[PDB]
Amino acid sequence: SLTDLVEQPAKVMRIGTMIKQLLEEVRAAPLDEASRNRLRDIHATSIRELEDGLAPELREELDRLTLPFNEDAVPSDAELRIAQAQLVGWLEGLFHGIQTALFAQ
Amino acid sequence: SLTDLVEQPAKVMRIGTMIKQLLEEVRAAPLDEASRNRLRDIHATSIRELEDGLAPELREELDRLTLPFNEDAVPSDAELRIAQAQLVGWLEGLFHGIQTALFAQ
Amino acid sequence: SLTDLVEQPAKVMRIGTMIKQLLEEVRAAPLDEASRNRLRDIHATSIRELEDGLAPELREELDRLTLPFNEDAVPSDAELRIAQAQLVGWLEGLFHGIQTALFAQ
Amino acid sequence: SLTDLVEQPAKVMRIGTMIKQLLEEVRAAPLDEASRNRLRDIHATSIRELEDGLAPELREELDRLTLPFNEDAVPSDAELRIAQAQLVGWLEGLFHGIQTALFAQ
Amino acid sequence: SLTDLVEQPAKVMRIGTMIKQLLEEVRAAPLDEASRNRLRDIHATSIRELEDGLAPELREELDRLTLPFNEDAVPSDAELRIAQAQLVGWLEGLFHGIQTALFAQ
Amino acid sequence: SLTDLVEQPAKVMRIGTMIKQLLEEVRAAPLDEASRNRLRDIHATSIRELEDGLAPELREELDRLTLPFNEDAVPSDAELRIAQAQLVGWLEGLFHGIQTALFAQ
Amino acid sequence: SLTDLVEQPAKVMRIGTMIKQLLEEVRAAPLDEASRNRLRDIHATSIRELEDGLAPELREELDRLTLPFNEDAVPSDAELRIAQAQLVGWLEGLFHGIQTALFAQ
Amino acid sequence: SLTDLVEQPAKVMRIGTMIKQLLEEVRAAPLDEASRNRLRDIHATSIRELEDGLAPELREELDRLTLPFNEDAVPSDAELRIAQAQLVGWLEGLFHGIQTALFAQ
Amino acid sequence: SLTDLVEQPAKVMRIGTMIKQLLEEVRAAPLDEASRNRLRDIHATSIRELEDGLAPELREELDRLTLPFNEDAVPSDAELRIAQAQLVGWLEGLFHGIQTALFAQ
Amino acid sequence: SLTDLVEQPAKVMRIGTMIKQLLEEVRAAPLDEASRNRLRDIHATSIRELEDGLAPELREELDRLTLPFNEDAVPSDAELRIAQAQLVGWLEGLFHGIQTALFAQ
Amino acid sequence: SLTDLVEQPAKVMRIGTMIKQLLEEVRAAPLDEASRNRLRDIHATSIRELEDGLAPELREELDRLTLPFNEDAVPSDAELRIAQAQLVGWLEGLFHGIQTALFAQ
Amino acid sequence: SLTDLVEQPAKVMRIGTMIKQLLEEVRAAPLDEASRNRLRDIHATSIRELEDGLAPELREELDRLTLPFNEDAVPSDAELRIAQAQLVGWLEGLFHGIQTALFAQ
Repeated sequence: SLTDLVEQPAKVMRIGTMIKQLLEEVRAAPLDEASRNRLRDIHATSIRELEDGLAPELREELDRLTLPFNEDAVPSDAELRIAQAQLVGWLEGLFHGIQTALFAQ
Repeated sequence: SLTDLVEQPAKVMRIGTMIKQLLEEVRAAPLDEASRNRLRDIHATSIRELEDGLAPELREELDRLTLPFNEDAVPSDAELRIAQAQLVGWLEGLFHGIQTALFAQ
Repeated sequence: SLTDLVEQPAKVMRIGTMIKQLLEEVRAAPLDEASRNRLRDIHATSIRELEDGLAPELREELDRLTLPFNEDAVPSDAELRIAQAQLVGWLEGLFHGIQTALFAQ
Repeated sequence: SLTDLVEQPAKVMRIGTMIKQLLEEVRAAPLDEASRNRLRDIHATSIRELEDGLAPELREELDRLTLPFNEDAVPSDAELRIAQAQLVGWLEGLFHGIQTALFAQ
Repeated sequence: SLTDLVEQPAKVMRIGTMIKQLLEEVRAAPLDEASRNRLRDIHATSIRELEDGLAPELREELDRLTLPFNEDAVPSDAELRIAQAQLVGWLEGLFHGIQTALFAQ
Repeated sequence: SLTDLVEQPAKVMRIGTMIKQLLEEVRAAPLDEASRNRLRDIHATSIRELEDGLAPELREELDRLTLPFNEDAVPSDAELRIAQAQLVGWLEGLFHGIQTALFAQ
Repeated sequence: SLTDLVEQPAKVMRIGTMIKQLLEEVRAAPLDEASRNRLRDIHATSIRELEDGLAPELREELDRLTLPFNEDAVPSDAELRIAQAQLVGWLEGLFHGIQTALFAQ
Repeated sequence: SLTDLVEQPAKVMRIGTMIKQLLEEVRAAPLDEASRNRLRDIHATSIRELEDGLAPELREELDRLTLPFNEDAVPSDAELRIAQAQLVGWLEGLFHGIQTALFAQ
Repeated sequence: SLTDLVEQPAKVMRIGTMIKQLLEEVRAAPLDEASRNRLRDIHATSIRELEDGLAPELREELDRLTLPFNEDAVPSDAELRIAQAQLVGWLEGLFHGIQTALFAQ
Repeated sequence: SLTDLVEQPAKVMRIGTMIKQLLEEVRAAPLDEASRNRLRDIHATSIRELEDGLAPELREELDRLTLPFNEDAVPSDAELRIAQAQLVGWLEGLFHGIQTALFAQ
Repeated sequence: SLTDLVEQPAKVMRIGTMIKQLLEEVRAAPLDEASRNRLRDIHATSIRELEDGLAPELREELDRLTLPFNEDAVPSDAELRIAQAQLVGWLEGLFHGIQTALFAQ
Repeated sequence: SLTDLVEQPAKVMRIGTMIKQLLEEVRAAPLDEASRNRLRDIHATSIRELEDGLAPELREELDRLTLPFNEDAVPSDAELRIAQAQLVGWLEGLFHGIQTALFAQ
């Protein structure tokens, strides 16, 4: 069912909270080259961790939605904001959807 | 009936939340070329995912309402805002309408 | 009666929500040529969809009230604001009127 | 009686809401030539629609109060604001008066 | 008595609401020549309509209080504000006085 | 007694409301020559109407307190503000005093 | 006793309210020569009216406290503010004192 | 006792209210020479009136605390503020102290 | 005990209120030479009055804490603020301490 | 289970509070070279302490997510903000996840 | 026990309140040479008074924490702020700690 | 257990309150050389006092976390802010952790 989609919810929740805090921090003040490089590395590793904790259906959905960054160029602040906002929105919708079914029962 | 139109509501809800978060992010600060290119790709893939989760009637309605972006040019920030606002409004109306019938019962 | 005028309320409600969100987006920030062209296309298609969901009496009333845009020129932001405000006001009044009768019963 | 004056209240209410929304939109931001031309056309058609929905007594009262625009010149923003404010005030008073009698019963 | 002074209260109430809305509109933003000419015409016709709905005692009182505008000159914004404020205040006092007696009973 | 001093309270109340609204209007924005001339004429006529509605004791008191304007010169905005403030204060005190006795009973 | 000091309270209350309104008006905006001349005349006449309504003890107290203006010079705004503030404070204290005794009973 | 110290409380209360109102007026806006001269005269007469209404113990205490102004020079605004603040504070403390004993009983 | 330390509380309370009001007045606006001279004289006399109303233990404590001003120089505004703040704080603590014991009983 | 993952919760909670306070301090005002060097040393030692208090599964997860700083260069303020925000978000998610299970029981 | 540490609480409380008021006054506005000299003298005498009212354990603790000022130089405003803040914090913690034990009983 | 870690809680609480007050004071306004030297001395002595009041486990943990300042250079304001923020956060976490266990019982 809908609840069976999320394999382990705690890992997904903590990765989502980490990504949301990073997005808030980036929106707070502008970054520089090294900060954005670290941010891209975090984005890649966090997406991998999130995929490890999801069902294959949602793994494929998230793979279709998200596009990995180009490793040869340093992303700008706006690109990182777009990627993090997309991922935060997707997770916020996922948890809202599963909790809708949970509250329905 | 009205509720039978939405095939799987959870996917639609999470795609809508993702699109709303992206719209808020874009309204927050201006973007650049690569950010808008990523935004156009997200818009196309998200519309496809949304259509995969709707009835053929609503699929055709949304196809009539929404126009795909031109792949040969980078859309400006205003065009992306218009498209995302149109889609967010359409989904907000769709869920309001279906929940009106649900509350009616 | 008054309730029988609205053939299918869900479609009208969601088109109204889409148009209202687009009006808010246009009021938020100024647009450019392509954004206004897309906005005019959305306006035409949305009026057609709204007419498809109304009784012939209200179809004729809305036809008398609304004037289609000139396809040979790009409307300014103010003209689009005027048209969207007129349509949003008309729909807001329509639903208020029908719900007055519904609450009366 | 007072209630028998308003032939069909729903049409009057929705035309009033449309006119009020247009007035708010015009007060929000300044208009240009084409916007004001569209606004004058809306004003004429809306007054005709409103008169079609009123008793002959109120039709004559509204005819005495309102003066049609000159078709040979483009009205300024202030003239349109004055006309719309006058019509909105007249309708607000009309509904307040009829609802006073309704609440009296 | 005091209540018998107001012949038909609904017409007086709606004319008062129209005049109050026009006063608020004029205080909102400055006007130009044509707007003030329309405003003078509205003022004259509205005073006539108000007098048609009052007792001869109040007709004479209002005639003593109010002075018709000069038809040969365009009144300034301040003169129109003074006239509309005087009339709005007089009507606000009239209704307050009659409702004092009504609440007394 | 104190209540018998006010011959007809409704006329006094409505003249007081008119004068208070005019004072608020004058405080809102500055006036010009014609506006102040109209204001002086209103002041004279309003004082006469107020005196017609008061007992001879209060007529003489108000005559001692108030000084008629010079008909040969246009009063400045400050003089009109002073006169209107004096009259508004006197009426506010009069009604407070009579209502004190009324509440005492 | 304390209550027997105030001969007629209504006249004192209304003169106090008039003086307080005049003080508020003067504090609102600066005055000119004629306004201050009218203000001095009002001050003299109002003090005489207030004295006519007080016991001889309080008449003498108020005479000691208040100093009449020089009739040969136009008082400045600050002098009039000082005089009006002194009189308003004295009356505010007088009524507070008498109402203390009234509430004591 | 403590209550027997205040011979007549009403006079002290009204003189204190007058002095407080004058202090607020002086803090509101700056004064000129004649205003400060009037203020010094008020200060002297008010201190005498206050002393006439106090016990000999409090008379001597207030005499020790307060120093009369020099009659040969016009005090500055700051000196008058200091004197009025000192007297207002002393009276505020006096009444607080006596009402402490009154509430104790 | 703690309560027996304060010989007469009313005098201490009113001197404290006077000093607090003077401190607030000095913080409000800057002073000049004569104002500060008067302030120093008030400070000396107020300290003497406060000492006359305290037990010998608290007299010696306050003597150790407070240092009299130099009579040969005019203190600056900051020095007077420091001295008044020290005295206000000491009195605020004294009354808090005694009321702690009073509430304990 | 989920609760058994956190070996000792008190140490993790206090290290998280320390890191959060440091992040708030860094966001408050900009730092200099020595402050950032101290901050990097604190970051390394705090990560080691946090790892000492976590299960091997969470140790490996946090190792994958976090990247140690380069010891040969002084990180900029933005890099330190990014690292601290990532760690604060991860801990906030971890505790939210474990408390979800605790509240579930 | 913890309560036996504070020999006499009233003296400590009033010295703490005096020091807190002085700190607030110093933070309010900048000081000059003589004000800071007086402030240093107050600081020394107040520390001695506080030590006279504490147990030998807390006397030694406070002696270790606080460092007396150099008598040969005038401390700056920042040094005095640091010293007063340290002492206020120490006293605030002391009373919080003792009241924790008191509330525990 | 967790509560047995804190040897004497009152001393730790008061040292923490002192350090927090000093941190707030430093954040309030910038310091100079002597203030920062005094601040470094306070920091060293306060850390020693805190260590004297903790268990050997927490002593070693705090020793690992905190690095003593260099005695040969005057720390900048930012370094002192970082150190004080780290210590305040560590203590806030420590007390939160111990009170979690206390509330658990």
